[PDB]
Amino acid sequence: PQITLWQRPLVTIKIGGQLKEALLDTGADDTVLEEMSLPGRWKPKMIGGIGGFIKVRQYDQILIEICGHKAIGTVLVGPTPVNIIGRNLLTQIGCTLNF
Amino acid sequence: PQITLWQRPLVTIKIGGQLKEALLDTGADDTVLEEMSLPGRWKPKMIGGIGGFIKVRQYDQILIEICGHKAIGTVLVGPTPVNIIGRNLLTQIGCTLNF
Ligand SMILES: NC(=O)c1ccc(S(=O)(=O)N(Cc2ccc(C(F)(F)F)cc2)[C@H]2CNC[C@@H]2N(Cc2ccc(C(F)(F)F)cc2)S(=O)(=O)c2ccc(C(N)=O)cc2)cc1
Ligand SMILES: [Cl-]
Ligand SMILES: [Cl-]
Repeated sequence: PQITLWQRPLVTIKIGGQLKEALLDTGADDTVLEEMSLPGRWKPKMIGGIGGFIKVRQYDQILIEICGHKAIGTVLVGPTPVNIIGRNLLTQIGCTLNF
Repeated sequence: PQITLWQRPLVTIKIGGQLKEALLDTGADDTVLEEMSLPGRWKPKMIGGIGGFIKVRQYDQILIEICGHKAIGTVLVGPTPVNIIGRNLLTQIGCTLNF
């Protein structure tokens, strides 16, 4: 796809067999999803946002599909304003910025 | 240009006679810069995300040069940890997401 930015770049993802809406956010280093259940063990992670640093749960090697493109990578789970697909998975699906 | 997301998409901008480094951020609705002086009227606003909200000053119809591209729009000013170019100005330089 070519996605313009006149509206928020909201796309459908699939994780855990479920469809969700998520934002493609080139300013996010990481992928951060709203509270959900994921398999396996998690590790602690601190992330810095606009308002401060917060604790999230880090899950590694998770299957996730983004606009139909398959990815397997790290997913953080915590109190985020919206599901965010950040650069760790945008790089996997081959996303670039162009102007 | 075609900008990779292996690293943060950092570029040089010029605003108010100052050269600054800023993040091209598709998850930000509006542009947010670190504390600086700008001309004209402003109004307060709150913006938020992980970690909570911050108060910013909203200036409209500001000129910014981004990679040689001149773009006019709203700039929010406040205690952001990084200078952010948001969608409101990315559209003006014809920036898209591509995968
Ligand atoms: N309403 C607006 O005009 C607006 C709202 C929020 C922001 S933002 O400043 O929160 N922002 C830019 C930003 C902030 C901080 C960083 C830092 F990592 F360097 F600290 C980098 C970039 C947001 C857009 N890109 C990321 C950042 N966050 C996500 C976010 C917030 C609010 C919205 C919403 F839809 F509600 F408006 C969407 C997206 S963040 O701050 O929550 C964040 C999240 C994850 C990570 C990470 N490491 O993966 C980092 C930061 C900008 C404009
Ligand atoms: Cl990853
Ligand atoms: Cl366009």
